[PDB]
Amino acid sequence: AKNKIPNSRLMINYETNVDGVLKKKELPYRVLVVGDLSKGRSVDAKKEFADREVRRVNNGVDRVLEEMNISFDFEAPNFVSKDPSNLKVNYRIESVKDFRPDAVAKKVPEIRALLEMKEILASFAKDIENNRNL
Amino acid sequence: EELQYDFERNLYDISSSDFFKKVYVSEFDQYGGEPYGAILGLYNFENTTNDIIWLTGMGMVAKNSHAPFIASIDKSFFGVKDLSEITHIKSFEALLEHPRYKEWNDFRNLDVAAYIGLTVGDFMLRQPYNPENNPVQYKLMEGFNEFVDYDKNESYLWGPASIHLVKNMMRSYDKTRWFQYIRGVESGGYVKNLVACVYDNKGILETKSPLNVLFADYMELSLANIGLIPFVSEKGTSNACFFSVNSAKKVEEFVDGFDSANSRLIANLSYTMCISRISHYIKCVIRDKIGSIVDVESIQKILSDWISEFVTTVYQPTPLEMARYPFRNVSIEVKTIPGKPGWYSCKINVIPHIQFEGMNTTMTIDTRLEPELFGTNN
Amino acid sequence: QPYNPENNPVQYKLMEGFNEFVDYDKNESYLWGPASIHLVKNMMRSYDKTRWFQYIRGVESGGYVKNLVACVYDNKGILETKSPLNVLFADYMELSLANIGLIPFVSEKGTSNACFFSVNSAKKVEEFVDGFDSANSRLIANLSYTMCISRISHYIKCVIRDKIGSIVDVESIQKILSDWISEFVTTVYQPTPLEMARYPFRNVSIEVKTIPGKPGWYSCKINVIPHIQFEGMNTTMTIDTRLEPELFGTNN
Amino acid sequence: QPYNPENNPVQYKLMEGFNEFVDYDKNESYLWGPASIHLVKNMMRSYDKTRWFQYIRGVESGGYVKNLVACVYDNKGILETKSPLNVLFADYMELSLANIGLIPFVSEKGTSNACFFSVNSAKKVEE
Repeated sequence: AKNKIPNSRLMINYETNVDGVLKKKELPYRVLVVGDLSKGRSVDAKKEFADREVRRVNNGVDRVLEEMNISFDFEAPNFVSKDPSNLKVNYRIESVKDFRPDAVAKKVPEIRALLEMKEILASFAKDIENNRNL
Repeated sequence: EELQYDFERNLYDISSSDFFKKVYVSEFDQYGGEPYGAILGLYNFENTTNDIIWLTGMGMVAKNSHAPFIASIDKSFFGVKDLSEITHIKSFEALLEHPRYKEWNDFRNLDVAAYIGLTVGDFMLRQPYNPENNPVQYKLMEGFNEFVDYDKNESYLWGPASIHLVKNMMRSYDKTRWFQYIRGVESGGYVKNLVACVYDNKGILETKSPLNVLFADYMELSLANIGLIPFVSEKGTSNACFFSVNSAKKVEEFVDGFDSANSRLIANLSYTMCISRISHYIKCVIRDKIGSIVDVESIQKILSDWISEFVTTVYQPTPLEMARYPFRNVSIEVKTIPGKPGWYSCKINVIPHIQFEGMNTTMTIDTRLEPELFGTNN
Repeated sequence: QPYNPENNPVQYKLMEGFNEFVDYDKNESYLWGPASIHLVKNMMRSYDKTRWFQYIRGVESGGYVKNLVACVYDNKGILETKSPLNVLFADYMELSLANIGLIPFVSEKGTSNACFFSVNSAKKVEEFVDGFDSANSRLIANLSYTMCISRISHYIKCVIRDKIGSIVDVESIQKILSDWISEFVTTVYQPTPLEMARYPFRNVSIEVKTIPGKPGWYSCKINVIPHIQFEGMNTTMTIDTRLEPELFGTNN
Repeated sequence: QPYNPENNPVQYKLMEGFNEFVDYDKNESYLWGPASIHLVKNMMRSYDKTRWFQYIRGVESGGYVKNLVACVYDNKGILETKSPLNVLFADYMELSLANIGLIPFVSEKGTSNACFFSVNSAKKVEE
C-alpha cells in the first residue's frame, strides 16, 4: 500500500531489495552451412529465399531431416511385379540411413514384394521335415 | 543458383542481399540474436567468371558479419579432368602466372578474400557395398547382406575437405577456445580414422587411400602460396592433416621486412578466425553499456581486462595447453572524436603467436670447432 | 494475451465452469499499447531508485523493461511463441531512428524483453562546422537531459519562492542555488551505473546579476554539462607486426 | 584473351557442353583497348589511397598496373606467350616520346606488366 502504515515508536522494516547488473549466458559458437540439400524438395526449400527459417539440428541430422518433407518421385528400371510402367520410387526420407541399400527395399512397395517371399519362402523347414528320424 | 542470382544482382548493393539479411542483419546485428561463426560452403568453385562473384559476394558478407567462409574448389580449377593428375604439375606458383587466371588474381587482391578459405582434395565419405566388405545391414529375416555394388577406378561418392576443416574448428573450440588448434599434426588438423576402401580385383584386397589425391611435401607448400588449403594424406595410414590454412588473400612480398611479415599473417586464415572472435565480443557485449557513462579510459579498461587473459609470452608444455593463448600482445588505443560527444573510435592491434612454417638447414663437417684435435700446436 | 484454455485461461468461478473458453485471433490484431508507457514507467523507476533521469537508457543502465506479456499459439506446430513487441528492430534501426527524433522500443529476440537505447526528442540534431556547436545540438536533442535540466526549474520556481521578500544579494542567490546543485555534480565515476547516476551533471556555472532600474529584481543564467552517455564507436583491428620488432626486425 | 579450350575456355552451362570451343586469330588482330584507361584508372587509385596526383608515375611510386590480360598460343612450339602490350617500348623510347608530348605505356618484357614513366601533356617544352 502506497498510503503507508502509521509510524510507531520503533519501526523495524528489514530491507530485502538488491540492485545489480544481470548476467549473460555464453554464446554457442554457431556454424552455418549452405548447400543444396533438398534439391528443391522441402517445406523451407519450396518457399521464397526472402523467408527461409534456418534450421538448428538441436537433436541430430536424423530428426532435423525428418522435419523437412524430403521426398522424391523419380523413375527407375523395373524388375519386379507385373504390368508395364517403370518402377516409381516414392517415399520421404526419415533418417540418414535411408540411402542404405536395405531401408530402400523396405520403403519401395514393389521391391518389398520380393523381400516378403524371402521371409516365407526361404523359411521352408526342409531341415525339420527332412530330419525325420523314425 | 539461388545465391548466384542473389549476389550477382546485389554485388553493388550487398546490404539489400537476401542472404546478407539472414546472417548479418538478422542474428548478428539484432539484439537478442545469436551471431554465426565460420560459414561452410558445401559447393565446388571453378575458375569461372561467375563463381568468382559468388565468392566475392559471400566474402562481402563474411567480411562484415565476421564469419570466415570456408569452401572447396573443383578439379576444373587447375584445368584438369582428374584431380589426381594435379600431382603432375610442378609448381602452381608458375601456373597462376598463366593469363587464364587473370580474373582470379584480381580477386585474390580484394580485401574480402581474406575471409575465404578454399580447400583441395575430397575425402571418401562412403565405402561401396560388398558382402565381405561393408555389408548392408539386412533385416532379422530378410536375407540382404549378400549384396554387391558396381564400381572400379574412381567414381563412387566424394565429399569436400572443407567439412573436416570446419569440423576441426569446432573441435578447436570445445577443447581449447580459439583457433590455433587447426594446423599441423601435433597441434590441430589430424583428422583421425577416415573411411578408406578395399577391393579384391585379382590380388589380395588392395587398399584404396581415403583421399582423392596423395599430395607430396612441396605440394603442401606450393598450394599455400596460391591461397588454397590442401588436405594432404599420410600414405597407407588412412589419415590426413591440414598443414596450411591460408586464405585466398595474396601474400605479396615487399622490401621492408615488417610489411612483408604483415601480409604473411593476414593471408593466414587461422588468425582472422581469432581476430574475428574479438568483433563478436565488441559488437555483442559492450552493447550492454550503451547508455552508461563511460570514458576513453573506461572503454580501454573493459575491452583490455577481457583480452588480457588470452595474451602471454611464456610457452606452456604441449600444444593444447598453450593454444589457450592465441595472441602474443595487444594494444587498445581508443579516443573520443570531436563533434559527437557520446561517440568514440577504437583501434586495436593484435600480434598472434606466429606458427611454425618450415626451415632450411646446412649440415657440414667443420673440423674447426674443436681445434685441440686438428690444430697445429700439439 | 488472448484467451485460450491451455494458455491464459479465464479465471472462472468456484462452480461456474468457464475456464474452457477460447478467443479468435491469428496474424496481428489482438490489442496493443504504446511503448511510451514503459518509457514513462521507467522515468518513475529512475526516480524512486536514483533521483534524476540518467537511468532510462541502455541495458546495463536504464531501460530494460523486464518480463513482458508475450504470446504463444498452437496452429499446427508445437506452441510457436510470438514476440511481445510489435516490431523486431535490428541494430542500425535503433540508430537510424534516433536521428529522426524517435524513441525505438527494441526487443531482444526470444528473450521476451526490451530496452530503450535511444531517448531523443524530436529536436533536429543539426551538424555544424565548429565542434562545440555540433556537440551542443547533440545534447539538446537528448531527452534525458532536458528531463534533468527541467528538474532545476522545479527547484527555482518552487523553493526560492520562500525567500521572496527576504533581503538577498547577487552573492546570496548564487549561494542558495549553488549549495543545492553542488551535491549532484562530480567528475569521479562510481562503480556500477546506479551508484553513479545519482550524479547527473558534470559541472555547473551560476552567474546571477542584478539589473538596472528594478532594484529588487535579478536575472540568473545557469549552464549545465550533463554526464555524456555512451552512444557507439567504430573500431579498426589490424595485424601490425611492428609493435614487437624484436621478433620481426632485421637485427637478430 | 581469345577463346581456346585449353586456354581461356568459355564458361559453358551446367549441361550444354560448350567449353570445347575455339576462335580464329594469329598475328595481331584480336581486340585492343587504349592505355588511357589504366592511366585514368590510376588517377582514381591515386586518390582513394593518397589524395592528390603524384602517385601516377614511375614503378615504385605510381603507375605500375599489376596483372594484365596477356595471351598464350600453341602454334607448333610449346605455348609461346604473347606480351600484353601492343608495343615493347625500349628505354630511350620512354623518353623520346615524353618530349613529343605523349604518354607511353611501356611494358616489362615477360613480366606481363607495365608502368607510366612519363606523364606529360601535349604542351611544348621549349628550352
